Amino acid sequence: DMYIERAGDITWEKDAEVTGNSPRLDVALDESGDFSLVE
Amino acid sequence: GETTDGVYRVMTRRLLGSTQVGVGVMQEGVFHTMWHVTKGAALRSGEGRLDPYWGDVKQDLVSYCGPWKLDAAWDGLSEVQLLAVPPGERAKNIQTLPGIFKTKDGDIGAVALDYPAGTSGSPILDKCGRVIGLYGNGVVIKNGSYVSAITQG
Ligand SMILES: Cc1cnc2c(cnn2CC(=O)O)c1
Repeated sequence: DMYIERAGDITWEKDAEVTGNSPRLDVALDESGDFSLVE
Repeated sequence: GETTDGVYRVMTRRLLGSTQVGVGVMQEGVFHTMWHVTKGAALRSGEGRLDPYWGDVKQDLVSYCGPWKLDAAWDGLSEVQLLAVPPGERAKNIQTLPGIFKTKDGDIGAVALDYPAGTSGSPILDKCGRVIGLYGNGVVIKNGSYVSAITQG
């Protein structure tokens, strides 16, 4: 049986570490909820 | 059980030790997570039990105790924060400018941040602290990096 444990508040953090890029990708979503790359 | 708003870890004791299988959001008395984390199973919170209320494998989302309550959306312009809750590690906010998932049914925001599989269900927030979606369902692109959809109900 699965259980939940509190991990924190949901708040915006001022001056957080900014990382990650912003790619634009063509994707398809199948009936199983799996995303794949369209080529 | 604990019904205070916030971010929570989804744990299991069926495997070796205590393993974190995902994360979710408690808001307005409803627990929100991704379908692939719990597979629609009931959850324990202290001495209480949370029963699934709504779910959909294709959206990859599930809510417990009531209907989906998160309705904020990415505005298409501003930076957002992944409130990442990794297995065995403290909750940490990471800021990013989302990319785009272009589909035949329209566009969806996407966050290019890599975390272990058990971080699935971690909320993505706007500047006002509102949850605009959950992290954890996406794709692995050309050079092995991970890109998650900003999945919202
Ligand atoms: C959050 C997340 C979830 N799944 C991921 C990643 C990266 N690769 N995968 C596939 C998997 O491990 O099954 C990140």
